[PDB]
Amino acid sequence: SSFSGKYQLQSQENFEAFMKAIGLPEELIQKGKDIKGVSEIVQNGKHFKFTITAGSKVIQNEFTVGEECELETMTGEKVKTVVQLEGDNKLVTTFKNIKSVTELNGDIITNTMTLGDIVFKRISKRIGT
Ligand SMILES: CCCCCCCCCCCCCCCC(=O)O
Ligand SMILES: CCCCCCCCCCCCCCCC(=O)O
Repeated sequence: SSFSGKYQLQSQENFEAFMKAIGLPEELIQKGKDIKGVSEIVQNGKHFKFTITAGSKVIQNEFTVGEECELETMTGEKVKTVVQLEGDNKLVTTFKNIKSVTELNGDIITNTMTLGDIVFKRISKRIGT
């Protein structure tokens, strides 16, 4: 249950450039750019459930570490891939050429998505339970 909990985005780098690159409609870009979104994670051993909420836009996902999963991405595209643990605090995966590192240190979750030379970084803090 190491990863479990509720977090809000504090700050992000390269939101707009990244979203344009992956094909997010310009409308949801302009609205979603200042939203401090909420991610809820439930871990049970290798099995994870996670929800990303950005006012009205709810994305529900699930994966088991080491197994095939189908991840619903920000556009609505679902891609088959695998999520692995790196070290004690990292969830690592690749989907549609985007490299994704999810790093937890105490109460701060750091997510970095890299597509070619574009690095999309989000910092989020724990907000209760
Ligand atoms: C009212 C609709 C909400 C606005 C549109 C949502 C646009 C996306 C906002 C950023 C969400 C974060 C996506 C990356 C999070 C992650 O997968 O780690
Ligand atoms: C947008 C496509 C899904 C992103 C791939 C993430 C899969 C493993 C990580 C699960 C927990 C995500 C927590 C990140 C915190 C945040 O929202 O910034």
